[PDB]
Amino acid sequence: DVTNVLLKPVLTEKVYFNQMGETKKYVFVVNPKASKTRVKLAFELVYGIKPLKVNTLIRKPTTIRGGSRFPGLSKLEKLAVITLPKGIAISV
Amino acid sequence: MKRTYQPSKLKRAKTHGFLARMATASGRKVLKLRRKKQRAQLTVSSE
Amino acid sequence: PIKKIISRSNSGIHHSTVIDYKKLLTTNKNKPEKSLLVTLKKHGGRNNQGKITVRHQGGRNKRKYRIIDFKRTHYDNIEATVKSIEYDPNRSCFVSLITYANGAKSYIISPDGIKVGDKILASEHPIDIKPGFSMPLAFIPEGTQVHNIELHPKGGGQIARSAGSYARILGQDETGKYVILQLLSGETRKFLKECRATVGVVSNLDHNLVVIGKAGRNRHRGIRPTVRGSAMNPNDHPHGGGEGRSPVGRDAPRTPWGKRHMGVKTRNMKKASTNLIIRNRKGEQ
Amino acid sequence: SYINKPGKTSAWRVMTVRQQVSAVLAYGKIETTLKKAKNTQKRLDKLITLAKVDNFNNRRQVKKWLLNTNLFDVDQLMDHLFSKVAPKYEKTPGGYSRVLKLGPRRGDATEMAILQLTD
RNA sequence: UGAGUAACGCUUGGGAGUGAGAAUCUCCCAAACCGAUUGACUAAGGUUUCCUGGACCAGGGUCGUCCUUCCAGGGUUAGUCUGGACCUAAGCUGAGGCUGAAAAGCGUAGGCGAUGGACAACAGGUUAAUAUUCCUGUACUUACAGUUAGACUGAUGGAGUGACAAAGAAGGUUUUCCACCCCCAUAAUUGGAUUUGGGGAUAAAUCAUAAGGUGGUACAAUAGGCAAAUCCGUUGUGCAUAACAUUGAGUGAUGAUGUCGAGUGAAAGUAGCGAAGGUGGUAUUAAUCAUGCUUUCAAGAAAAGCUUCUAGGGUUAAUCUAGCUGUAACCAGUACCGAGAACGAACACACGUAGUCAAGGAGAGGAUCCUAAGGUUAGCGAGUGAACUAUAGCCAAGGAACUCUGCAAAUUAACCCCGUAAGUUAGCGAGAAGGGGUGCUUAUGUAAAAGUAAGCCGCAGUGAAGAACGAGGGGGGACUGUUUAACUAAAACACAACUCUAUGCCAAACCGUAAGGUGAUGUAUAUGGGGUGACACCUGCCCAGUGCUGGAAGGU
RNA sequence: AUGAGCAGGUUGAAGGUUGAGUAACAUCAACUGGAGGACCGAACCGACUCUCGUUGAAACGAUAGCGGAUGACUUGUGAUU
Repeated sequence: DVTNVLLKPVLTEKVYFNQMGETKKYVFVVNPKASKTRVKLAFELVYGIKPLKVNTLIRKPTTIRGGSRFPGLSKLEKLAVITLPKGIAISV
Repeated sequence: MKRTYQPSKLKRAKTHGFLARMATASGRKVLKLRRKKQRAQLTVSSE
Repeated sequence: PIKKIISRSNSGIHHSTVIDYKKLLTTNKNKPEKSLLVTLKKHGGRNNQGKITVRHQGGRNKRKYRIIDFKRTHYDNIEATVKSIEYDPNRSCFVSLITYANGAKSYIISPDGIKVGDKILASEHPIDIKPGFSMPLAFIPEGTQVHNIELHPKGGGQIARSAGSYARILGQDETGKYVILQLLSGETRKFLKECRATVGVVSNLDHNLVVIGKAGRNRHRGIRPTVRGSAMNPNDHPHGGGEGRSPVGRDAPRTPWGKRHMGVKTRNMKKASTNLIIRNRKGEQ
Repeated sequence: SYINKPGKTSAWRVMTVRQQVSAVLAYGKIETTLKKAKNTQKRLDKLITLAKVDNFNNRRQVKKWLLNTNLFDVDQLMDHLFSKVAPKYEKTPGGYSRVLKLGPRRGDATEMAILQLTD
C-alpha cells in the first residue's frame, strides 16, 4: 500500500443498480499496478477494515471523440468492486 | 477464396515483436534510418 | 523367406512380396522396452542449417533407434541367454534380446542360425566360434565367417553389419598387425588383429529378393519418388534439356554438378590407408 | 438472366390476391395498386358469387381462398361472412365494389387506390 | 462528353402507431424459405462494431423519421475454467568455447517454445450488455503456522510409471425407440364424430455397490543400474483353481423440505402460480469398460510429474500421515460477430476457410423433398407480357442426317428376382451383356417383417426428391497417383522394377571458405549418381574417332 | 514435431481351426477372419467439356455434371528451406 493506487470511487447506472441491492459491492477506480490481494489489503490499511471479496477488471482503452480531425484514446484504469458482510456499510 | 493476409496478433508478436526484433543489426540500422526519417510509428506497440 | 502378395484390388495388380513375420518372428504386436529406445530423427534430406543436401528422402513413420552395445566390450566374461529375436526397422538386420546373468539386459544384432533360448558368452578370451559371439581377432583360425569388425582399437563394430554380410581371413602381415581380410563387395584390406568382431554371417538373406511393389510403399520407406536427371531444363541439369525425348548426347556425362561420375573412382589415393589396401573389387591394390 | 428475384409469377400473384381479399373481408377497406386491384376485383366478385347459397359445400371450397390476420380468426371471418355479409349483395347484379385511385405512393411515385364495397 | 445512360450488387404483402412529412421507423398476422442451416457452443482474429436515449453532417445501390451511422452515458467480475506462477517436442536463444578479414556463423553448459502430460465447482437465478467470472443452494482443493493422534522419512542420484501407432469386430452399462399408464388442455355445429395433442427432468460432491477389465503372485539372496540399496532387474522355491496387485462403468442413499415443469397468470405473457414428474425391452444406433482385446506392419514422442530404493540424515526428532483451528489462493482473459451484414474480403464483393452439437417421416445413410426449435425478407421499387439475351417446360416424325466432331443435349441408375460371354497374369471381367416385376386392401404372417394367397384401382405404382447410358477394336501408358497459380491436366512427370557406376569410416558425395553437419544419430542385402521405366523374350555389331580407366617399357 | 477428421451401404482375402482324405503329401469341405495404393457413395480435395459471364457478384466464380472418396489419405498449430 503506497497510498497512491486508490484514486476515486465511481458512480454510474449499473453501479447504482448494484448498490440499491444488498450486494454491498462498493466500486472504485485505481491504478492497475496492484494485484487483487494487494488492492484488498490496501483498502484494509486505508480504512482499517478488511474487505470480504474483491473482483477486478480494467476499462479497455477505446477511441475517444469518435470520428473527427483529432481522434484520441480512452485512459486505462482498473475497476475494483468489493463485497462486504451485510451487517456493515462503509462511509465515503 | 482466401487472400494472402491472415491477421493473428500472437504470431505478429513473435514476428515483428521488438524482443524477437533484436535478432540482427540490420534491424537496428533500419529503425535508425526510420528515426532519422522521423517515422512516428516505429513498432507494433505504437500503432 | 518371402511370400507373394495377393493384390485383391480392381486397379491392376501388385508385384510385391512380404516377409513371413509369423514363423521367423514372434510377437508381431510391437511391445518393446523403454530405456534403450530413443527416437531416430529424420533430417528430411537436409543439413543442420536447413539447406538442401540430399535428394528423395522422407515419408517414413516414427522409428526408435535401439541403444546397442556396438563395442561389445562394455561387459565381458559374463554368461547370457538369448531371449528373443525382434525386428529392427531402423537397420537392415533385426535386433535381438539377450539377458546378462548379473541383472542387466542386452540388445545385439544377431546372425543366422540362432533361436530363442540359447546360451551366449561375451568375453575378451578365446570362446565359442559359433556365430553371434564377440571375441577378439587373435584366436580365430583363418577361412571362417565373421562380421561387424572395427578398425580402431575399441572402436565398435560398424563394417559388414548389414543383413547377409561377413568377412574372410587371408593371413596376417609381418608387423604383428595388419591381418589380411577379404572385405565385403569384393574388397580386401588389412585391419588390426586385436579388434572385436561378431563371428558368422548376418541373417535375413531376404533383402536381395525384396520388391517394394508400389510407389507408396517406397515413400513410406523414406525414399520419396524423385525426378530423373534428363527431365529438367538445360539450365538446371546437364542431362536435362532439349524436347522430344532426347537421350544423352555427350561422352561420359556429368552429375547435376560439374562432377563426371562414370568410369572414375571417387577417392583420394595419397592416404597411407590406400597403401594398406589389398584389392579393389577388381584385382590386387 | 441468372439468379434473381422470382418476380411476377402466377403463384405469387394468386397468393397475393388471396391475402388481399382476406384482408378486405377482414377490415373492409384496403389500399393497393390498380395493376393488382383490377384482377382482385374479378377474383373477389367471383368469390362473392360462388358462396351466396351458404351451404356446407360452399364453406368447403371457400376455405381455399382465405388467409389470417392479427385481429380475427379465419373461422370467425367465414362465420360472419356467411351469416350476414355474403348474402348482402344478392339484390343488384354485380358492381359490389369500387376502386378509387388515390395519390401515388411516396416511395417510387407508384399509384395507390382504396377499395370500398356496397350494393 | 458520352447520359439522365447499364445496373440498381442471390427474396413479400397488410393493418395500426410514431413522426409535419412513410413500401423504407416501430408492434403484430400470414406466405415461401435455411433448417448436417437463415441453429447453437465455438479456437483464433477486427476490437467497442456491444447496450440505452437524442439526431441523421458525411457512408448506406431511390430514400432512410433509420442503420451495427454520429453525439452523451453505460458495458466485460474467476482458489476451482482458458493461457502464467509445474514442465517441455519440433524448433529457437545461448555463459563460455570453436570457426571465421572484421562482420558473422557454429554450438556447450544453460534458458525459452502447446496443437500436450499432471492438474482443485456444478446447477439454478436476474439484467440494457456478460456472467465454469455477480447471488443462493450444494462441494471440493492446495501450502501456511500451532495443535494433539501415528510413525524414521527418505534424494539431489537410480529405477518403475507417465509413455502414447493404425485398423477391425463384439460385449456390459445406462440410452434411443415403441406400446401401456399417469397428468395436463380438451366434445368441436360445414357432411360423419362415439376428442386429439403434449408432458412425464433433476446434477456437482460424499458414502457403499462397483457389471466388468488388465497383468504373475508370495518367499531367499546375487558379480548390473559413479556411491549404496529392501527399489528395478537375474536365478532359484510355493500356487497357477486365481489367489494376488489393480481400475472400472453404472447402480442405491443422500443430494432432493429443493429447483424445475408445459402451461396458468395483475400495466409484463411478467411477479406470482404450476399436475404428473414411471413402468419391460431392444434383432437400430454414441460413450463410459476402452492406453480393453485381437489383427496388419510402416514397429508407433520427451520433459514435468506420482510411487519410489539407498544416499542423505533424524532423535528428546529430521521428515511425514490423520483430525481440528486460523490464514489465503496472486497473472492476462471473458461483450457480440463469431465457415461470418464484424476473418480474408480493395466493399452492406451472391465466395470460402479450426473443432463440437447435428431432428423427424419416407431411405441404410448425415444421399434428396418437406417442415421441428431458432431465424428470415438478403437497404431501388411499380408495371405491362414487343423484338432479342439467360435459364427452363413442351415438343410429334425422320433420330446424329449437324459438324472434324454424340462438343452440347434425352431412357437408363432405387428395390428385390433371375442371369451374365470371351480373355485372363484366375485379380477381375460383372452391377457385364440381357431381362421380370415393385400400389393398396383382406388373410396369413416371423423376433419386427420380408414373403405368399384372395380381391381392387389407374394409362401406367425410386406415384413428386435423389440416384449409371453399353458392347465390340486400336495407339500409348500397366494400374492407384503429381501436375503448369487463373489459357491448356496428360501417352508429360512419377512409378515398382531392370540396369551401370561410385562409395570400407575422419566412407563417397554433398552445404560454406570454415569449424561442423547432412550423408547418418547409415555401414555395401546401405546410399548416391547415369540410363529405361506393368509382364514376358531379348537389347545384335564396331571402342573407327572421341570419352573413362589401367598400365608399363619408352620420345615430349 | 504435435494433431483433427475422412457418414452410410458394403464386398468378404490370406492366415489360421477342424474334418474327410493321402504313407506323407496333395486335394476338397465347414468355420473365425476384415485385409484390399477394393466398390457405390457422402462432408471433403481439386476442377475435365460446354454454358452465364469476362468495366462479371469474380485481379477466376457458379451451374449440368465431374476423378478421388482407407490411402502415393485432406488438413491444422509452430518452425525450417
